[PDB]
Amino acid sequence: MMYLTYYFIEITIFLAILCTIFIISAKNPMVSILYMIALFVIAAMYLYLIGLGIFSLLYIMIYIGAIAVLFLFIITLLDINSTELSVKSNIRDLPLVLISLIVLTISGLMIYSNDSILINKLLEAFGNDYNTIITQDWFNIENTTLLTTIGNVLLTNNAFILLVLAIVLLLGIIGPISITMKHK
Amino acid sequence: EVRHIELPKALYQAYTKATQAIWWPTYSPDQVERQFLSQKIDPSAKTFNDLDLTPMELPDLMFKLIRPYRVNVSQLENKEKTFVHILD
Amino acid sequence: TAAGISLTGGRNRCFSEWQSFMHCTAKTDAKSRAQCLPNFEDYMECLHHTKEKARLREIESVLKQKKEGLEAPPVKVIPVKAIGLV
Amino acid sequence: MNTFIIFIILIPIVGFALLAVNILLAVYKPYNEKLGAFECGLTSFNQTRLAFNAAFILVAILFLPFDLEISTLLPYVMSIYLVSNYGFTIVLLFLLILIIGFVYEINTNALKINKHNKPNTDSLIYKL
Amino acid sequence: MLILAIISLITFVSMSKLSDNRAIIRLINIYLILVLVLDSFLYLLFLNNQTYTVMGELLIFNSFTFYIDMLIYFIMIVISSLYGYNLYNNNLYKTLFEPKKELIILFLINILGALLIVHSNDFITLFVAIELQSYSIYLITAIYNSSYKASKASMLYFFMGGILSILIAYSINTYYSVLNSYTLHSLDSLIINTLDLNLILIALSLGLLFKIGIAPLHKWLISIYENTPILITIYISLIPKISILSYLVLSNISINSLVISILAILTLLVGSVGGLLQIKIKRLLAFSGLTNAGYMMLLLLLNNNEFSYLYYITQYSISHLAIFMIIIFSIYYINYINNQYNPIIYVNQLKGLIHDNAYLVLSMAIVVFSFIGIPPLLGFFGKLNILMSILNNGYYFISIVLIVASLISALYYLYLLNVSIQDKNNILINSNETVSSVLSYILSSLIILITFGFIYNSLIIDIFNVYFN
Amino acid sequence: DPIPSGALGQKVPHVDESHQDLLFRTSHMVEDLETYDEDSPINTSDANT
Amino acid sequence: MFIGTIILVLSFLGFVFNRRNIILAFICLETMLLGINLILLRNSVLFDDISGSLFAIVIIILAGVESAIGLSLLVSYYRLRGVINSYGI
Ligand SMILES: CCCCC/C=C/C/C=C\CCCCCCCC(=O)O[C@H](COC(=O)CCCCCCCCCCCCCCC)COP(=O)([O-])OCC[N+](C)(C)C
Repeated sequence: MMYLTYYFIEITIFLAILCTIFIISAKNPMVSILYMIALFVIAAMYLYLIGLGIFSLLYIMIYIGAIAVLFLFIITLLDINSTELSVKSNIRDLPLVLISLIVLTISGLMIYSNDSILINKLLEAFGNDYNTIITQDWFNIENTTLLTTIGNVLLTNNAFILLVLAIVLLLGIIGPISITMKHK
Repeated sequence: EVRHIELPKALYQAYTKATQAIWWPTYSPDQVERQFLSQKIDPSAKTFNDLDLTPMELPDLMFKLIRPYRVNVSQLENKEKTFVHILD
Repeated sequence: TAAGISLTGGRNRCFSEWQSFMHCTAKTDAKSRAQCLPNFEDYMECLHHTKEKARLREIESVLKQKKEGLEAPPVKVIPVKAIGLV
Repeated sequence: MNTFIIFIILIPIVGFALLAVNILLAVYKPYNEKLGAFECGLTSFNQTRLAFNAAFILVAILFLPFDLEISTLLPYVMSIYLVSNYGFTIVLLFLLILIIGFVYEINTNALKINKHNKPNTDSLIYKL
Repeated sequence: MLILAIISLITFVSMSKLSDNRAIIRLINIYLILVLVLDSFLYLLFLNNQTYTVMGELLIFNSFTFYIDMLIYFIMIVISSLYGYNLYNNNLYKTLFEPKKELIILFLINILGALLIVHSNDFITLFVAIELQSYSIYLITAIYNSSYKASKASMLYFFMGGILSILIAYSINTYYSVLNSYTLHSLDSLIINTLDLNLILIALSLGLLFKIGIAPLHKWLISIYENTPILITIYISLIPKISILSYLVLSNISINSLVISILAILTLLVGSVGGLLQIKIKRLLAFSGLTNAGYMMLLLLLNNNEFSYLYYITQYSISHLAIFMIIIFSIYYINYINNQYNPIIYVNQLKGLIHDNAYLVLSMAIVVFSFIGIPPLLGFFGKLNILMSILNNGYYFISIVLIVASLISALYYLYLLNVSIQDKNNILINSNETVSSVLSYILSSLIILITFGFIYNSLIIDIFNVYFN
Repeated sequence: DPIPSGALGQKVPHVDESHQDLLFRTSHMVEDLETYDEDSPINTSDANT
Repeated sequence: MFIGTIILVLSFLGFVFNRRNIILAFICLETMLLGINLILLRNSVLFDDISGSLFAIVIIILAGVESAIGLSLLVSYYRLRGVINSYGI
């Protein structure tokens, strides 16, 4: 229990690293799409672990149920050529890959800090050695969950954003028809 | 690429002896024993020649014999341009 | 805007500090605005607990550097099954 | 360890057990003729990918925007009382905008596969 | 008005035949003009620089945004005229310039995205608007799908713009992770002093700025400009640049930034020098756009930039429209049509244009000298205002680099005029078909603005003093 | 008839249908100076036919 | 925030150093967006603030529309050439 169940988040992180590497290294691009589906299941696992199971279900519904399905549909209908990962083609990238890995990872951990000193900026990243104290109160009498609150703000406080999104979806219809259909 | 592993004779003989416990045929301990024996032709024995026969060659036959297990540009692009790929 | 709204439609975790800082900024001007530095500090503290983590690091460093016993009402961890037992 | 998680673990186990039983008990004798793809008893030549119609692409592509439209109504149905009349008006406007796109799709005949060959209707005329 | 036009157009175009295309565009053209002249009076709202937050603080309306919206309307009117009106009535021109069925809708949706970027007061508004404009622009780049170059350009645009959209999204989310806010309005002088936001805000600035193609990420957009149909290129090289630059000017998130200073210098150098060896007209104009983007990038380093930015962007938009229209008009006089999407490709094809149409070459001369910055043309006053702004704020080395870049880019600007005033052996005697009255009047109005607009300089400053102070 | 020069007086091509040949497609050349035109009406004659 | 950050960085590197096929580029785009959303949702939980989750929902909808348009562009590109090269762009 405890040992496994304490490091569930860390396991999801390790699996995510492995899944990304497998996406990039796959011989068949269909296999790459399947590893992308695996990565999305791992992301849903992480979101459940941090308390957002509704986003787990939404991600499964939309990114696997719709986007990955479209991916597979397209690779099935279309003639794709792909080359395999090899030293002759890809060892030339290793120096730049290593420098970029270190620089981008460190900077992506440092952008979150507010300390003036750069080394302290990086050090704060690994600085959660403490547990959060979860406490109760009794001020919420309604049964309001994340989905309900999202509906509440999206339809009232930010209604304009919803209507603009309607225009964006209109684009997602009109555009594909404009460039995939030949009129007359 | 066919995968080859070399193992110590004791370990592999133990494995083959263990696997003899299942009901379907499986590599024998005695076949592991024979793996250390190379073919020895009797100096005085009749051969294919005495039957007026000429054995075929393994290299020439292998492709035919193994066909079901086979794995599977510049001009092609230009030629592809002339064809139709999407329709009504 | 959804600023100030929690995951349940109430006020988010750090709303109080933010509201007191906004009261400060509303009462002052650009020249006086630095007078509101403590409020903003408190706001950022609530957001990120940086000073709290520093203070805990100090206390834990001194705790692990002590062989003398501790005599104070302690904290006890129990299984979720054992909530209310005995 | 509630019933939910145990059931979800148990299903794949049973699938794998049935697969294992089939592997363990059935014979396995591949050979070249058996390994051929079944196409009515004959063999066909390998071909360049078939040219497909655009409606095949369009159904799958248009699934995604319509699916997102439908799924964006989940926050509304979970918040209908809270947003009551204001949000009802807003959701009506949102639906009408998406219906304009449905209208575009319907009037352009975007998912119709047209039979390319049609009967000839020209008159027969003789130059006397 | 814009949203209404988009809805009505989708319905009407759905019920219309491909032969109605130009007619439909004409309708929308006049509609836009009407909105410009009947709804103009709303400028009064912004007297004494009154600012309005709108839509639950999602949008911001002031005199700056109102002016940018008027400018974008005017640009849309000019560009839609080029699709609604035939230059000539012969078969070749029908083949060269025919509007697609859905192009007008894509233009109007892209304009909506641009105007929403300009008015964005919250980061969620900014991201939705940016993706609206980006997706529209990809579809506009792709809609001429018989062209190999256009389809390849659309793919390149999709991928590079997607990477930059991801950079913008990541910037916004880091800002949220530091401040628990999505609005720049929460930034105060005290907050800027207390926290280091520079890396976050510069990441946002760079994500926005690489989307209009500043150096060192300039070649991909220049390739897209070269490889699109010319009437698409006129639109897609102008509107995004205006929207993104206007948002950054109004946001003022990079004041005295060292990184922006260095990238602006690099952009001026790359734009001036890299235009020198170009032989294709659209590549030359793309490097010109890069240099003028560097000029405007300089204004992101200082406060109180509104007058110089508005002046520069207005005169630059006018000149960009004029030069593309002149190139389009010259197609009738060239010997060799390269293809149906880009009828004219090489600068050398303009050789001897003065003997075929002298006043077209006079228009070209005026526009070229405005780009160079000769007084009293509008370009001179744009550059003068920018120099006043940067020297008031201590950017001395950058002012010298600006002078040097101006001199260098003058060479490739003069290339056009130079070939255009040489001699050609077989010159035009007569032709029965006249170019369209509408488009010639529009081009002439642009030329006259470039030539005589300076007469209104002091009047303009007087009005600016009461609407922006 | 005089050879075209560019903005720096460098040699510049003259273009007409000659540059859409067989041996000048797939030429190694920077996009700024490349003259082969894959949308040219003489290379796109039977496309998707 | 570690898992989102690692996913984003590795997806970006896969996109950049992709020299294999165009589908990998599409996938790397999608997964970079996923990583950004993960970072955002963790911060939303830690602040107990609905703004992060609202932005994440909008990100999901926009990723859907972007996928639809990107694949339409790919199909239109395929229509003229009949194949996608391992440099197909
Ligand atoms: C009867 C309705 C007709 C109105 C239609 C307007 C369409 C705009 C289309 C294209 C833009 C072209 C330039 C707009 C002129 C700026 C006016 C202004 O003064 O700009 C100021 C702000 O100055 C600035 O920042 C600097 C502007 C830089 C201008 C650079 C070009 C100068 C050359 C122009 C010469 C004028 C030609 C007159 C011909 C006799 C805003 O003025 P405002 O916001 O208070 O609005 C005016 C009241 N209005 C709505 C009724 C018109």
